Amino acid sequence: MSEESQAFQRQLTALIGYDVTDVSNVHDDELEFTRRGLVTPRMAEVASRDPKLYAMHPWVTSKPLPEYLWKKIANNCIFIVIHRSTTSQTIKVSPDDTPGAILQSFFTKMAEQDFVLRVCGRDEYLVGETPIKNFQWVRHCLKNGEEIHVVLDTPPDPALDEVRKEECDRKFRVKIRGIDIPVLPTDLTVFVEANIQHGQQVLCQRRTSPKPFTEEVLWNVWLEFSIKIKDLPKGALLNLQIYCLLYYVNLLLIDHRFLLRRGEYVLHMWQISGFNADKLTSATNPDKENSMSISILLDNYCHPIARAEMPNQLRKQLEAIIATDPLNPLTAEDKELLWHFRYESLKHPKAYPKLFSSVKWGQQEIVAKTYQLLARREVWDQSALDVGLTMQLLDCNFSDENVRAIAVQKLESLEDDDVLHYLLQLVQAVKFEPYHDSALARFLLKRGLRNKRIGHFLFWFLRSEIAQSRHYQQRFAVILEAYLRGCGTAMLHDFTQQVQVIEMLQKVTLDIKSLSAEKYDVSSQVISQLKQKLENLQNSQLPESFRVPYDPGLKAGALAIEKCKVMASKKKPLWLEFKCADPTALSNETIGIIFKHGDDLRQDMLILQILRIMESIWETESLDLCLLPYGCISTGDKIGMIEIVKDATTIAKIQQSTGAFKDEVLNHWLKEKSPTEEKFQAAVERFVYSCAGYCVATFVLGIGDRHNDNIMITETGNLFHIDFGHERVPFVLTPDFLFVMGTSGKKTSPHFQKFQDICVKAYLALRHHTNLLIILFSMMLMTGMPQLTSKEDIEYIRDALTVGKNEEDAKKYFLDQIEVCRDKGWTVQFNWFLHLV
Ligand SMILES: CN(C(=O)c1cc2c(s1)-c1ccccc1OC2)c1ccccc1Cl
Repeated sequence: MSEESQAFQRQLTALIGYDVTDVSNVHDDELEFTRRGLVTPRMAEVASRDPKLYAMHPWVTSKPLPEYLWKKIANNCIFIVIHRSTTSQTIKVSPDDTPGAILQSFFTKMAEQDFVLRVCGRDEYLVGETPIKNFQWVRHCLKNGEEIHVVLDTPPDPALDEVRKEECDRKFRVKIRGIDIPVLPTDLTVFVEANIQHGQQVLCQRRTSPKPFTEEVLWNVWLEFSIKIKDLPKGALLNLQIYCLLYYVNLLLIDHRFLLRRGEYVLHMWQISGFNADKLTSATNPDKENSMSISILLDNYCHPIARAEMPNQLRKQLEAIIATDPLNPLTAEDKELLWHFRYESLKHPKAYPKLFSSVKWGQQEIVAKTYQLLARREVWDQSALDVGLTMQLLDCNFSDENVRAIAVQKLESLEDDDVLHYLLQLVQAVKFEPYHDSALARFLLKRGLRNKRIGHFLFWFLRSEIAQSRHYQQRFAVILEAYLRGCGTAMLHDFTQQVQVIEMLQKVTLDIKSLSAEKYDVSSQVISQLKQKLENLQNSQLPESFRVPYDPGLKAGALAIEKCKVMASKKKPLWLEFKCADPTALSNETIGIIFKHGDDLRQDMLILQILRIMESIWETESLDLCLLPYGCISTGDKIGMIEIVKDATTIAKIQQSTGAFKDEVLNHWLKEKSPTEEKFQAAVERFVYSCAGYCVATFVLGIGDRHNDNIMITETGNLFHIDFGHERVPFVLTPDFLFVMGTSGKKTSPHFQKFQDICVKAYLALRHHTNLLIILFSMMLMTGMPQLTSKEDIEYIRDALTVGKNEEDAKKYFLDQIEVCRDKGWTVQFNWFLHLV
């Protein structure tokens, strides 16, 4: 291995945030096996991709243009302004015209074809055989009444993407020798609980006798289970837990080579913090100095893995079972029906999760029958892709490789635009995989390597978890390395630049962070001190430019140091502004970015992403709620970036121009921020729509009860919530908001009626996607929050979506929710100030 390759691994290590060649916290080679296993998948995808399309990464969709967007196009013509260079002309185009076609109706229309259209000031390209109405940037401009400005330039050199060349029928038993902890900080008793699990299902449980809890407790006792070795399903975990529940650790009973685990193990455990994905991890606690450890012995030898049509009425019970929601509990009777009528079940794709949860994973013969069932998968293969259904099969309830692989099989047909909508959830679902190398992990690798925008985001989503998840950083580091090794030198160089910038901002944040206090900073001393620290960086080691992490198409240049500062909040985040490093930009507007240290931004990324998914759902129903999910990216441990939405203030700040509350303050602000009455009327309309979206969206997620200071509005009428990092009211619809809609005091009016109608329409559009939302919500709680109870926490969403009711009871239910808010007025808002004292 050339000394060159070592310098390179060192580079990857710094991009990753973890050293994948570190073998301090392993007890086998699953991780190395996986690094070698992912070489093939990576190389195959690198060799399959088109160098040109990969270089320009056009962002496209197959979805039809929504009704509400055709409205802005009734002349069947679209005007593209080509600016190359210092000259320019506006060209009318047809929604079906291809970029190369409008280049034909150009070149000849004026009068060398080695050119391409690029969005001004962005690294965004309009290329490939696709109708222009099918480009996201084109739709983004229409939704915002913006003009489409493009520049004619030379295609990027694919050379810049060069990839560096690479080079027994016995019963199961386990002996628990003992446990050891360095320091015990009332003497309690302690015992060990051993479980055999599969898909969060205890097939067998054994306990040791209780013993005095001392720094070292020994048993030397065999725990014999009823399950036979031959019966162990692949992917089963031996879950070991210490009760006084204090600590846990897991060990895959069958390894990545299909071999039964054997030998001595000394496992360092995870301590419970006073149900979640972290509990299923096969990784051990990296902290060997201060953790509990448990020693065991496994002696097990083997090398395993070597015309009844339904009566009319049972069929009704079956269909009833199938229609229930993902959270409905399956009775023993239900499972027996699903299983007995296996072949009937296999004809309803929606039954797949319920049915596979009816399998006795602890019986070799049954698992075998299950694979037989899966063999004739015709119905499933021809079913229309149902994301909600595919995801149910990737959660904690399914440990079977084959069952999860057919889920992944359906994802294979998603277009890039959809992978982007679900990427973050798919990356989180890698946590439910029992092995490091898996079909889902390979799918993320492959889609990332096929596309620059997916790879860019895939990078940050993996780095965010690697930096702050001890339970999964090892598996995610291997996935990230595999991707880094095939994205190409150009991307590699881009990531390096982003990492240096954020690494420098930590240092600045941290040095600044020492001079400070809680609730009020001031310190004209520290701000003068900030500008100096930035000035020092500005010359270098801070790169000329870098891609904005949450808006990769944007290149930030030099800092506009005079506009930078430290924000006045509990945490002392930086408010940075940069010049755009693209001269072709269509403006002089700086790029604002809030960089913050001290908080885990992953809950906010997660929330924002679900908001983006709710928007896409509404799009499929021809609705636009005008939500505003601003960029947010967790970039490292307790640190990350946030987009500064331009021309925006806090709804509280507006009121503060304390504690009393006036209804017209908001309308006055908006009327005053409007250049014309026309713009003011548009702002009023836009507020109504955005207000409705946040009311529906926020209620469903059960994050509707917010303080005025966590809600903002743009001068253009766009309302939007912020800071999602973790009497009552379902959501916020205060008197001032009502006033803008022309109502007050249990009144009504055309905009207000328009509000209720949109809300209702928005609400029921989400109910047609009830299962998708439920599975995203529960996956979110398991993989993003603390130890959340499945039974009660996850059930909230079921009640909110009012599962079990028809449309009429639904409309009524939401309308009442709007009424509760009305009755409450300013009550709730006003009450928070006192909680502080
Ligand atoms: C958590 N947190 C946020 O989530 C923000 C989200 C946005 C912010 S702060 C913001 C501020 C000013 C102008 C535009 C903005 O866009 C959206 C936050 C709150 C207060 C101070 C700093 C931050 Cl990063």
